[PDB]
Amino acid sequence: GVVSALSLRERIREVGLLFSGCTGINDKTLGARGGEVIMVTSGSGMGKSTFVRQQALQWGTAMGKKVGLAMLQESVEETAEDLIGLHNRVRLRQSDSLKREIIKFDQWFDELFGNDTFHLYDRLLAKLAYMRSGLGCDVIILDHISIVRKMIDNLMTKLKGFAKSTGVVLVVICHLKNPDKGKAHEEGRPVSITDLRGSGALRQLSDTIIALERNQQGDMPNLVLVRILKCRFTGDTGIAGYMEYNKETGWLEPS
Amino acid sequence: DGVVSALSLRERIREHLSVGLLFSGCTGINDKTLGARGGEVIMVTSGSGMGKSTFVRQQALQWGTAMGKKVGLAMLQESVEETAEDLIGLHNRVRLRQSDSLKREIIKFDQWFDELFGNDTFHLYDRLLAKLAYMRSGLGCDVIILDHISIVRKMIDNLMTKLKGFAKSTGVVLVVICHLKNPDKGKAHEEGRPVSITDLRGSGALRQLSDTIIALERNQQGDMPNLVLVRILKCRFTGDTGIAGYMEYNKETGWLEPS
Amino acid sequence: DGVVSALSLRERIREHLSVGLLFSGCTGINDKTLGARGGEVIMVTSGSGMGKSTFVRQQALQWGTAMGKKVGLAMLQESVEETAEDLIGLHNRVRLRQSDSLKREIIENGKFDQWFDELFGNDTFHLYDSTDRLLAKLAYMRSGLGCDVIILDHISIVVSRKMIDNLMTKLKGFAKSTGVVLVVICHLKNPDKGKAHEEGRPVSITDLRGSGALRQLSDTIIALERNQQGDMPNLVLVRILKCRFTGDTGIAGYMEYNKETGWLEPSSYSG
Amino acid sequence: DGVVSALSLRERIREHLSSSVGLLFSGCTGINDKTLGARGGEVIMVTSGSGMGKSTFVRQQALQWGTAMGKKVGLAMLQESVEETAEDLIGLHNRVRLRQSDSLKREIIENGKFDQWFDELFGNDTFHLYDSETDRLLAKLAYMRSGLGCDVIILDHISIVVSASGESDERKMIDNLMTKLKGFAKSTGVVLVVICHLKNPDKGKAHEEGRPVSITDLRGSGALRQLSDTIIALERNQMPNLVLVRILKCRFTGDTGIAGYMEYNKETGWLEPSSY
Amino acid sequence: GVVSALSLRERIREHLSSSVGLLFSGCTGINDKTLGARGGEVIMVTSGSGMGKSTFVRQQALQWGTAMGKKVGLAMLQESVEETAEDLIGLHNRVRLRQSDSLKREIIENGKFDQWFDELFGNDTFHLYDSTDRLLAKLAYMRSGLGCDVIILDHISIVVSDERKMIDNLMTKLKGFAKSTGVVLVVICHLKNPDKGKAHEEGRPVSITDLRGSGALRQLSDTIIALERNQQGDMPNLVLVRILKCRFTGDTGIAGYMEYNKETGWLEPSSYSG
Amino acid sequence: GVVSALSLRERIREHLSVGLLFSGCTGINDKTLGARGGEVIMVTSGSGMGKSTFVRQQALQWGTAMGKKVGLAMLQESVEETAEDLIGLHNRVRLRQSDSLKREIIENGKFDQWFDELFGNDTFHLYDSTDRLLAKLAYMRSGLGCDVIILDHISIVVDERKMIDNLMTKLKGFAKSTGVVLVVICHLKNPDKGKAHEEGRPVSITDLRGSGALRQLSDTIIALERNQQGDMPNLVLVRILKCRFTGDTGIAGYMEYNKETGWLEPSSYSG
DNA sequence: TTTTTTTTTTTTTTTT
Ligand SMILES: Cc1cn([C@H]2C[C@H](O)[C@@H](COP(=O)(O)OP(=O)(O)OP(=O)(O)O)O2)c(=O)[nH]c1=O
Ligand SMILES: Cc1cn([C@H]2C[C@H](O)[C@@H](COP(=O)(O)OP(=O)(O)OP(=O)(O)O)O2)c(=O)[nH]c1=O
Ligand SMILES: Cc1cn([C@H]2C[C@H](O)[C@@H](COP(=O)(O)OP(=O)(O)OP(=O)(O)O)O2)c(=O)[nH]c1=O
Ligand SMILES: Cc1cn([C@H]2C[C@H](O)[C@@H](COP(=O)(O)OP(=O)(O)OP(=O)(O)O)O2)c(=O)[nH]c1=O
Ligand SMILES: Cc1cn([C@H]2C[C@H](O)[C@@H](COP(=O)(O)OP(=O)(O)OP(=O)(O)O)O2)c(=O)[nH]c1=O
Ligand SMILES: [Mg+2]
Ligand SMILES: [Mg+2]
Ligand SMILES: [Mg+2]
Ligand SMILES: [Mg+2]
Ligand SMILES: [Mg+2]
Repeated sequence: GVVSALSLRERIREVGLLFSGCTGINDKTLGARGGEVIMVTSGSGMGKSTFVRQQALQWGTAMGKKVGLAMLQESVEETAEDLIGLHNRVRLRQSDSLKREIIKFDQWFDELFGNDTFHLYDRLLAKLAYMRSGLGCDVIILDHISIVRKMIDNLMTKLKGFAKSTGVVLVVICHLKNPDKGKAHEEGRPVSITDLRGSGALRQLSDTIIALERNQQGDMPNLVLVRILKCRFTGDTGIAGYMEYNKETGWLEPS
Repeated sequence: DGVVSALSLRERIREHLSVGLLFSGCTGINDKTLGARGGEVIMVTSGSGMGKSTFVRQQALQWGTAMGKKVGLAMLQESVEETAEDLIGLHNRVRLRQSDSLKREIIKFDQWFDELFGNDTFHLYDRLLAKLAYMRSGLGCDVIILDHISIVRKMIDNLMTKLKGFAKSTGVVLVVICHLKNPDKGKAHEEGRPVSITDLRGSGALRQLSDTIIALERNQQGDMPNLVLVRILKCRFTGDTGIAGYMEYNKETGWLEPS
Repeated sequence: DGVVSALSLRERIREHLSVGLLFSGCTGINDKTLGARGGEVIMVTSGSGMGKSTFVRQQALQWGTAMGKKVGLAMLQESVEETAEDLIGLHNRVRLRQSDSLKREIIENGKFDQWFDELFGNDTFHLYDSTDRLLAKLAYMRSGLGCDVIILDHISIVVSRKMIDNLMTKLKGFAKSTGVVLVVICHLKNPDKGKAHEEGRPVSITDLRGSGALRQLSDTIIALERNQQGDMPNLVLVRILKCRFTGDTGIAGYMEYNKETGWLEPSSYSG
Repeated sequence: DGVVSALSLRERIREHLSSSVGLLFSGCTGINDKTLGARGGEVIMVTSGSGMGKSTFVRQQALQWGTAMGKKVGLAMLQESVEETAEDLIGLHNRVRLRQSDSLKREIIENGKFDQWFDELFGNDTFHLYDSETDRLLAKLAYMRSGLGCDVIILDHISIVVSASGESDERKMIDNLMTKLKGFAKSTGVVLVVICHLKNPDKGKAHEEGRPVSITDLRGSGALRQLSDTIIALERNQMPNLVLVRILKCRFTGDTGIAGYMEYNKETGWLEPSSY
Repeated sequence: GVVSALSLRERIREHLSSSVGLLFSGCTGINDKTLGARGGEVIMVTSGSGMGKSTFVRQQALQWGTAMGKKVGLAMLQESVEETAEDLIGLHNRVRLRQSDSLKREIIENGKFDQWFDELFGNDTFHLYDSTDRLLAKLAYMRSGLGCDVIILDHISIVVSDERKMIDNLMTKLKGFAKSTGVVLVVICHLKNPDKGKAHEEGRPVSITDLRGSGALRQLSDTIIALERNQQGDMPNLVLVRILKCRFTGDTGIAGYMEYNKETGWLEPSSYSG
Repeated sequence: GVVSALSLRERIREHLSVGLLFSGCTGINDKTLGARGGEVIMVTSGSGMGKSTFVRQQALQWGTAMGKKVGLAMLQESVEETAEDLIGLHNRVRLRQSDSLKREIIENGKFDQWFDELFGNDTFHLYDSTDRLLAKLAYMRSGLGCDVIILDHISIVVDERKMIDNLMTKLKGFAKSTGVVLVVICHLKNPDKGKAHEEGRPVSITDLRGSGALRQLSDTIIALERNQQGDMPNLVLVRILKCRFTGDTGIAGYMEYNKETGWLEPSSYSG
């Protein structure tokens, strides 16, 4: 609250898992920590699932920790083909000839799935508790929560109690609310902390909020800005940096 | 359990990867979004009179003659006979439902009828989820068109979640048409205003539980209102969005041709 | 089941295809939109006091004498006696209600009953003396009288957003199930910047009160404009805003009022 | 049912066009040449700026319609109480300004001329006043039309009945009040004058400094110009008394525009016709 | 309910012999075309931000309280109670009290503080208010229970803190409080920003449509008085008074000129000729 | 809640038994008479013309030289940055502009001699970066017992009219009946035509951007002008725009800016 | 005992 001037005697004289791409994130929020609930809030088609899938790939090969996915947005094979194409630096699911040309398919399969690292998913709290106890998962990702006031808040309190009981890194993605006046978030508007559907617990029981903004109907729709909106451990919020998508490969890279 | 490890999944991916349907007119659509694919939900949104039903009816003609795929219509906006007379006139290069003399001059009616309806391609429609499940199971329909959803907040959201679950369970191409919202300040969409993704009635889940959004713009009270512009707003597969191309209507014939 | 195969539809199309009602005055209308057709919903718009009821009254007059079709008026805005007197004055070429030296002159000459059965001698016109009750009354007009044209004077006083949406869907379902020609008249909304509509401002398709459902479930929209406090408030403009069946829109023509008589007649005006 | 056929409506029309009609205005000639008076079952609305004479002209009209024409006039004035709007009519009848002079008030207290001026004006039951929820107001107006049998009813300052009522959205309340009031006026067939205000202009001159007022300047909603039969606006510039009349919408006739010029007399309070 | 106009003979006479205009001070030009203030009379007083609203209002409250016997109730919300009380005492003693620490230190020692206090507050003609629905209730308790004649409010924008509906409901409640009670009600409001031109604080003549908050404020007010002064010009203490609206008399325009005295705080009637 | 004039016999006598002087220039105190309990002071200039430097200098003068508890709420930067700014301003150096100067003071042990001379007397308090701010300022006023509270860069806290009007109303209600001097730093609106604020435009009172309620609840308004592009970039001008207490507006004096210690001195420039 | 869309009307400000 109120900080006295006597507690600045030495401070004037004055981590966890790291994020891949846009290096002003782990410079700013000091990476992810155990027991946290990270929210990734952006508009439609802004690259939420792509960013969290890149994070999941960089936390399953360079980190080696057991990663449990909850992709209720698409099937379990397409999200694996996206991982294989991302890892192999080549846009896989959107090129027609290469998908039958490479079938060395076992060579590209086993190089990234030789371990028992990744655990995909086709009640949900019991499934995540099983993924946490019987499998040793350290990163749990949930992509779509809007299908899973009072029932939203009870679900969020139950997820927060599960996270406090376990100590697992948890990344949950939800959507934005429809702007009522002016332009939209998809065309150059910064995301506020108010812009959240469902209820108001998304900015209360979470620990950090990451937003991505790009002008989709513009001259360069592949040049995002990343914004931190909340961070209980640091307080450093605002602009992180800029990334490009690199449409040949699909890796989000800062520049 | 419902857990699936990444190790025991080499078969299910191999049988999965072992473009899809194309769009006719303004060929910078399948140059941009690479045409339609399976299991999708496609939204076609424009203003009143902009040419939504004309575009989807031309697409339904072009997917039932050269493709031969089973097409299931749901034209809740109009009757079941006018939507067939428009297909007959469009296939026969003649503005049929507007010329009174030719409608009685041709009656060669069966000659124009059998050439396009000799197959079991098209299945029309005069609870709705059970009807669409029947049209998908007992008929083999690969394309399902729904002309109007606003006559069918939570009542739209639960309906869209159930439609997306049905599309996920079946793997059917599904096109759904809804309208634009009311603009508050400035010009209207009917006089040359570009469309943002905000312009959707009902709620905001329409842009979140879909896969692509296609919009048309034409200056109706202008000098040449027969020159549409097509805009792609969203594409989860590619990301390529923006102005695709132009189509002229060719008022004598009725075919949208790219020029 | 409600599925229909396209193969088993050869006969129902043949009995279906086996122009419609023309419009009177400003002959660029029926050249452009080709008149009304059975099973439509028509919108007529203008500013306040610009003559929407005046324009639809001439059409109800010309559709009852030259056509012979059953016409059902729904004058929610006024009484039945006043619109009956205005129809009599509009047919007999004489401004009736707006002249008191003649309203007592024709009742003593005995030719009032001559002018009465000259236009009301048939069973053409059916007036309405004022939601679900209105729908039941229009259904009884359609079934129990065989009406071809049903005119609704004013829709804004029916609502005493979702209640406008449900009403418009129900009216479209009624007019499609019975196939009756249905005309609906509404007003415009207050513009925020610039001039008002009454001094010659052209009307866009946004300017519709209540909600935006008035243009998404209607087949054609006709707007009429006239510079009221101008050089002359007689030369009116007619604009087609939307048409599903024909498509061609824009300015149709130019009419004058003929203040001595009151007939909207087309006149020569290029620009 | 209500499906009245056009054939079985003969004698009704014979008893409609034979009878009412008329009830001319005062102060100007061009007003009656365009609007052709006030008729039973209509709505005539008069607007001005702030403090421009939308009450003086109407009380001057209510003096003429209650004395020289015998019609029972009911004044629902809500700006002032019944003690002042009945006192100003006496002075306007006697061609003076009674409230604006403390000499003549004490003089008519002394000599007894107040009783002569009271019983000369109110010798016949022609003026019915009302003192100040929207429910009981229409009930008292229905009591004026049914029990008292009023022929002219003047409702002044409709802005006070939309602002003293607790409503979230004001536009629907104005619309519902206007359609219920027009339903009352059409069912009863009584002449009903309703007085409302104007709103703030966006830029340019102000309405109290000579701005030519248009029809879209009505304050509160757009239901005020859609359900009225006649709209008359008054415009002057503070020649601080030269007031002109503008017909904005005539539904009966078609002649609208500049009707004429009036001059307000600072001594008597009458709206005399001008020459210009 | 409704009444007939022939049962009013016993009250129209009773209103005819009751109502008396309370004369303004500082300028005779205001009282020439307004004839004062009566029972049931809402007077709006406005000028630019810092041009002398509360000073002229405080002078009017001082002259109607200690010289005319009217019981005056103030509801000053800009300042505290002791600050406006000290300013009333210093204004009545023709000095500038709170702007001088030496005089405030001097008058507490020689015992003339009570000499200045009891000469004003001995008759008990003034009442003060110490800081939406409870405010009108306390004003009703001030009117009925205490028996005050002229109620003065200051800085209406606190009570409204959508603003247009709130200020319209508030103006309707204050008009209903003023009418059918017989109480003078003085209301102070501010001015919105001019779009183009110069500022009101630099000498622009103020029009009628500068009253911020709604358009309903000048519709339910009976008499509107505006002040102006050019503090950046050659003569920064020569104010002008403009009567914008007068429902009773109908004469609007320039009233006169007043000169403000920097040493006594009494703005007096000047003799400037435009 | 209503108190009559008879109960104020000893309260007014309690009120008679002091303005905190403005340092840096004596031309301000000639026409402002300091600042009392409940004296809202608005301080503004152009974009980067030294609002934070002048207000931090006045807080440094009021804190360690006059014995007043000073509470800052700098939202432009965090706690340690403005702490380094206070220490480097008191010790007459330019601390955050040379890395050797930050390194020299810690290698010789004189860094602890600068903390204890400033923050050892408990006369300073800082705040770490909308209704949650007022509840903490209330605990700073009541619990800690401070006298001069400063808030900077109001655009962080704040349709940008209703929010700033409610904020200014709540701050005025907090500063009234408390006995606290609350200084608020704001900005100016952008110039549309003419010269800019970085060139020496003569400022008016209606330049407070966001609303018009910032000059209606402020008690003393001070504006600074610095011509960084002209001949003298180190000369500032102080203009009083509004004084409720006295009423004297215009140029107060002249001060010269320094690029050696960070301070700015009282000058005697001639116009 | 709570979050999101649609819509007509009155005011106070905002940019490149
Ligand atoms: C972020 C981004 C995506 N794209 C393209 C490629 C992506 O596969 C496609 C969409 O990105 P996705 O990350 O797949 O979007 P999403 O699944 O998170 O959306 P939602 O959950 O709201 O339905 O758009 C770009 O072209 N440039 C970009 O910067
Ligand atoms: C698309 C288009 C239509 N038209 C004409 C001919 C069409 O039959 C008519 C309307 O076309 P429709 O395709 O029927 O219009 P719509 O379905 O989008 O509108 P709604 O459902 O809201 O009523 O307009 C053109 O002239 N040029 C064009 O580009
Ligand atoms: C169309 C037209 C009408 N008029 C005048 C003469 C008629 O007596 C008068 C009647 O018009 P109305 O038909 O009553 O106008 P309206 O119904 O559109 O307006 P409202 O919303 O108030 O119902 O219009 C002209 O003068 N010139 C014209 O061209
Ligand atoms: C018309 C007119 C009136 N007057 C005087 C006569 C009256 O005393 C006063 C008009 O009083 P009102 O007519 O009662 O005021 P108003 O109705 O115009 O406005 P509102 O009720 O909304 O406040 O002005 C003139 O001096 N010159 C004029 O030209
Ligand atoms: C009347 C007058 C006062 N003054 C001085 C003494 C006044 O107390 C002071 C103006 O303050 P106020 O008299 O209080 O004026 P105000 O009500 O318009 O301001 P606010 O809303 O902010 O409270 O300035 C002048 O300089 N010139 C003048 O003409
Ligand atoms: Mg996604
Ligand atoms: Mg359609
Ligand atoms: Mg009409
Ligand atoms: Mg009046
Ligand atoms: Mg003041």
